[PDB]
Amino acid sequence: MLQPKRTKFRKMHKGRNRGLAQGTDVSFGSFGLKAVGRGRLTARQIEAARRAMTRAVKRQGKIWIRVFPDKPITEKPLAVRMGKGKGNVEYWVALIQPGKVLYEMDGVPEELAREAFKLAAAKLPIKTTFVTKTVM
Amino acid sequence: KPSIVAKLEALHERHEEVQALLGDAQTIADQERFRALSREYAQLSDVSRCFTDWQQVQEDIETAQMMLDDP
Amino acid sequence: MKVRASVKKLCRNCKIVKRDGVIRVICSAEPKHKQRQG
Amino acid sequence: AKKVQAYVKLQVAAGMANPSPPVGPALGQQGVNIMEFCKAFNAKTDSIEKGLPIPVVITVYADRSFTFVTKTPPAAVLLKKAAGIKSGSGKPNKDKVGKISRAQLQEIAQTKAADMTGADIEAMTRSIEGTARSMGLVVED
Amino acid sequence: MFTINAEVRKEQGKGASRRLRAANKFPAIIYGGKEAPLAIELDHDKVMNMQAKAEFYSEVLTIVVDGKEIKVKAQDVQRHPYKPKLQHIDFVRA
Amino acid sequence: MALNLQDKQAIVAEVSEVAKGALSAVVADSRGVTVDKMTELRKAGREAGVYMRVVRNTLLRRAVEGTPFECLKDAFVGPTLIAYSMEHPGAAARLFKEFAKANAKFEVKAAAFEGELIPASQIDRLATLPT
RNA sequence: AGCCAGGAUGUUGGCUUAGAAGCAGCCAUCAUUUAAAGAAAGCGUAAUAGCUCACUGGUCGAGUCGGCCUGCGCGGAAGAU
Ligand SMILES: [Mg+2]
Ligand SMILES: [Mg+2]
Ligand SMILES: [Mg+2]
Ligand SMILES: [Mg+2]
Ligand SMILES: [Mg+2]
Ligand SMILES: [Mg+2]
Ligand SMILES: [Mg+2]
Ligand SMILES: [Mg+2]
Ligand SMILES: [Mg+2]
Ligand SMILES: [Mg+2]
Ligand SMILES: [Mg+2]
Ligand SMILES: [Mg+2]
Ligand SMILES: [Zn+2]
Repeated sequence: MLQPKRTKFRKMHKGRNRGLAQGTDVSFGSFGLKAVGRGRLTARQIEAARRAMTRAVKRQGKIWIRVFPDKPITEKPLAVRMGKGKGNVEYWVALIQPGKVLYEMDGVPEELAREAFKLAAAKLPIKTTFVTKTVM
Repeated sequence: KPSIVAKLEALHERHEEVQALLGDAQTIADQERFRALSREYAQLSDVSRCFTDWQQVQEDIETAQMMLDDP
Repeated sequence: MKVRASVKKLCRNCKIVKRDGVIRVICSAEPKHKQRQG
Repeated sequence: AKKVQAYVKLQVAAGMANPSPPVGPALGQQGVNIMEFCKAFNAKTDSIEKGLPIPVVITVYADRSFTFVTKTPPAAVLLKKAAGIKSGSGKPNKDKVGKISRAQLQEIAQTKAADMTGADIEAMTRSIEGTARSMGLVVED
Repeated sequence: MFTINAEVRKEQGKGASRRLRAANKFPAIIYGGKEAPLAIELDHDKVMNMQAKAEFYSEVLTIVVDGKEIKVKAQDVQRHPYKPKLQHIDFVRA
Repeated sequence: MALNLQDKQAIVAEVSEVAKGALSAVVADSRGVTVDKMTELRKAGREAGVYMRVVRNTLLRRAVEGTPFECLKDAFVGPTLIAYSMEHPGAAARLFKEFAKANAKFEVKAAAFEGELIPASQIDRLATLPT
């Protein structure tokens, strides 16, 4: 599971997730999954979708993961009242906006990568599409 | 493939020996024996044949021992 | 008959039919493949 | 031409009649006789070679009698006694098993070309050599 | 060769350009050379079919605006975040 | 049948043999067998070779294209599945009648040896041939 | 789309082993005849065998097969007087 090796601070505010995305292109491989919805992607969903698409192409070709879960999420333990500080860090997410390319491939036929990206997209909570490389 | 030719030569007898024994309908009355033949493969046939070959060759070797005055 | 929220053709002989406001699949080869959306 | 009724084109290396478990169970449970291969098989085998697998027809009728006809050895087993290699393919692109002279095959093509189709002998050469190339054999100029 | 028909924009800005794209058009501009830049509008669906080819970006292509021919090249392209649509095209006149 | 280029390149391969041929007979072998059809096609190689263009293009505008050149009386070839077999060596060679001998060799549909008409003949068994 | 016909040739393959012979999984996929036929897409077998499909002929003879952008509807949808 992807996770920062070392961090400056242990916890982060909640924040918001407004706006569109930077990184809306296929700049490494030939095909990719572009996100159409907005939300969070955890480290267990990124890892589960990478296993599904690696196992679909029989490890022929290259795969680029193009997002990283760098934001910590905390939860209070069970049956405690409010307050008394902040919770404990439980997992890490990546914030997703309409337009991000999440994965890449190169070195497979265009027809086989659509099937591989279809099995991958069934593991994520965000609606995605299939995109190709452009000249400009 | 250093000694795969011996494996193929062993293949080239049970490749048609097995037919009259798979459907002979004497070893199928009990449930276990049919799948025993299917999975445990072809042990009895080729092992008995190779035993007969060993017996023939050992019979050959035993002879030609009572002779003198020659190297 | 399998009653699942997503019904798909599983073999070459499966057919989609809408009968009385219900989507359902029928095929002539494997009766295991008949299925309706419920 | 007559349709296949109960018969197949295959048997063990024809080297001897050997009406034994190597040959009989192919059709013994189908009727007729098994030990009939004792004299019926070396009649045509005594002069060809001792160890060549050649298919024969086993056309059998309800009269508990069967007619059999011999033929040329198949393509793969042919490239064993004169090709100088007793192995086969399994990774043609990974490696070459060895060298083979092309002039060898068309010298023995008309051995197999008697029933083999083709416009002429040279046409058969590419067919017989192509599956030879699949074995990893290097076609020597 | 590729030939594009365009019209000169009558108003500009955030609101004016959002109205063009709701009517199936989009803005572009021709700059470079010696003259002043020229802001135009041009049909979306037609120029979408043209630019799917790979020689749209490596060829001199004419734009017929006000009835007169000018030879230009495609310098930049600005496309929708996730939909298959265009938003703006930069032309450099040749 | 492929696209228009093949509608034009297969027909032009026909004109090679019909230009310098002889009396030809037509056979309608719709229901044969390829292993049996192999012998009929492999019989061609035995006499002189595969020099006969034995293609089948019996569509309305797939074989009639060459009719105005030669075999004008073959313009009535509109009926269904047929075959084309011609003769280079000798006028009215055995191929006009060897199919009649081959008719009994499981050739039930044989078009009744009507053939093409160079001297304006009819349906007859012209068995005469100088040997 | 129907309705008829063909739908072939040495690969019982060597490759994994008795079996993978088109059809469980391991390399390859040439060549021949042909209007056409894939060293097999499916069913079905223990290997079999067979039945289809691609491709090509024949009658009919007028359109036909899929994606993309969108508006409104369908299923998914079970609680207690
Ligand atoms: Mg803020
Ligand atoms: Mg806000
Ligand atoms: Mg933002
Ligand atoms: Mg941001
Ligand atoms: Mg992010
Ligand atoms: Mg009802
Ligand atoms: Mg402004
Ligand atoms: Mg302003
Ligand atoms: Mg505003
Ligand atoms: Mg609804
Ligand atoms: Mg709904
Ligand atoms: Mg109530
Ligand atoms: Zn079905």
